[PDB]
Amino acid sequence: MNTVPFTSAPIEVTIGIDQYSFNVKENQPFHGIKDIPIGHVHVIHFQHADNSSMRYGYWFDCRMGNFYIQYDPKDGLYKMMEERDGAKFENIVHNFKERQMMVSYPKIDEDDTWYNLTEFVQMDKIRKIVRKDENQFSYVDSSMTTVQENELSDPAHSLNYTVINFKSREAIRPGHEMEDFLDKSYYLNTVMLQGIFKNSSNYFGELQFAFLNAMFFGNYGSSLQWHAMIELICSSATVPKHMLDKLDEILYYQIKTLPEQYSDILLNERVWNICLYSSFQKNSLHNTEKIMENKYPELL
Amino acid sequence: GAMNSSNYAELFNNDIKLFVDDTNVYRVTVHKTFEGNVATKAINGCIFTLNPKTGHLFLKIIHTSVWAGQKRLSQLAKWKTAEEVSALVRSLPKEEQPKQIIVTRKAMLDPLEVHMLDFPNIAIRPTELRLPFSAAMSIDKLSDVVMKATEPQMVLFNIYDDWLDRISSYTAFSRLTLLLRALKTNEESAKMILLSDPTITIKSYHLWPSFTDEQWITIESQMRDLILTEYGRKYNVNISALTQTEIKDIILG
Ligand SMILES: COC(=O)CN(C(=O)c1ccsc1)C(C)C
Ligand SMILES: COC(=O)CN(C(=O)c1ccsc1)C(C)C
Repeated sequence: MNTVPFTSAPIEVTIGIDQYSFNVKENQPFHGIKDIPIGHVHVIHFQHADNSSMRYGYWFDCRMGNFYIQYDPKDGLYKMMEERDGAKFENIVHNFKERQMMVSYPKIDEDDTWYNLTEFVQMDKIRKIVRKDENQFSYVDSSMTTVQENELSDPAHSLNYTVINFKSREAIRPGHEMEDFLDKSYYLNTVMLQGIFKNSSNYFGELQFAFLNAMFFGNYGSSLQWHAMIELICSSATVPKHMLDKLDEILYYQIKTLPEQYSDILLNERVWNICLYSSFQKNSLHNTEKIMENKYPELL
Repeated sequence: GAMNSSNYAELFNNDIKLFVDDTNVYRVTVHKTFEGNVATKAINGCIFTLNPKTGHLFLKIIHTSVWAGQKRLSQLAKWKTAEEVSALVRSLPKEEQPKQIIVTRKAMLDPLEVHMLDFPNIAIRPTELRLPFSAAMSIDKLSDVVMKATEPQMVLFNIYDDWLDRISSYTAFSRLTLLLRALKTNEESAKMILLSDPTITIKSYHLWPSFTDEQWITIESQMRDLILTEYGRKYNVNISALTQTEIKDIILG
């Protein structure tokens, strides 16, 4: 288990770590988070008490370095940093643990939620979507736009998700206009899976990362990408069986984790009704249809 | 965006545009089978593609062989329309290609957009006027060429005959809509109005009779009365009580 120490907490803030969150008061003696499970990506996120417009955070993997958080009073945010002095870092962490100044990552042993939400998400792929090569961790916030959003404005601060556009030359073969528009299997299997993502694991990883950025940051472009990647599969008549069964599991845990009170802003009625009741895959997502009908029967 | 009454003059500006109507592409007769079931039999159709400024009518005849062995024909017909319109655009010199294509039915938007992806600068737009282009098959010469076709074929007509020598395209488009609306509402009566004087004929190279300016005024009045007379019959309305403002609103829209 690894640790992300904090130098201090000079401003009152709600701190998120993966699906968990807790409130820190102004100048409270808070010095970080311990017992973070090794083997998964993680996200540590922030929403300032005095300005809820500040929602931002960092994706990281403790296997890639020793990371800490320090508040910057000039830029007004909690910043992730890497410590290259390993003995220094271990010395800091041990003092903070001995003084019990850290919250414990509060995972229940039965609970596979975080694994289920991040199964296909890799830090190397995160760092290609979020371009800032001098750091081993990745900053995301509520306001960052996607490459696609910017086509329709600072390039260095964009989310470089894979552009999906159903009415584009990439999606439609000349001579197969009706076929390719009504059955997107070509675009899914040849253009996206074989051509761009190379395999379904990379596709699912981007889909899972888009959902998590939508839910943890209220990022609108991420929500668009998540729905587009779902609709592309559901609108394809020919999808590998293992992919449909895995998609059903992925979506089930995403719908299960979504806060019931944010459902009105994170779920697109048209996409979900199309996917569950009209698409080629309307009868292939049994677990997702069941949780959706029992949890959010209004949206449908 | 969508084309409505707030911009009628855009129709007749110098930006090339075409209306596309697909209502006569897929045409059927419904009949009983020997076993007492119901079946359809397709008959030849057409795509109605019209330049409203010049009167050019590019009439693509849809022969029943295009439906052979195909499923979901009402859906296919929209994509076949879009395929044929795209092929027409590609067949035209650059300087004759439209800058906009206005579809009369919103279900044509996605099929046409997808077929026109190679032409990103050609706007595909819907419209809010209820235009009677379905009545194109009530024009005897167009119906004849469609029904006689034995294979796919494109035919050209000026739907305005020689009217633009004497009137503007706005008035010509207005005259065409009143004529077609009359033919759609009461085809028998409209044709009686148009053809009841033997001394006024249709030139071999025209679609409509060779009326003088004053005769067109009379014809147009008779078409309005027909539309008003059918309105009264349909809705059990006494048309005598109607004011001129009321009559204009009924015919318009
Ligand atoms: C039939 O021959 C033509 O040239 C067609 N005409 C047109 O107005 C026209 C021109 C381009 S598309 C339609 C007239 C009837 C001469
Ligand atoms: C050029 O403008 C027009 O043609 C406007 N209209 C008419 O004049 C008209 C309507 C029914 S009979 C005649 C239609 C709304 C199109």
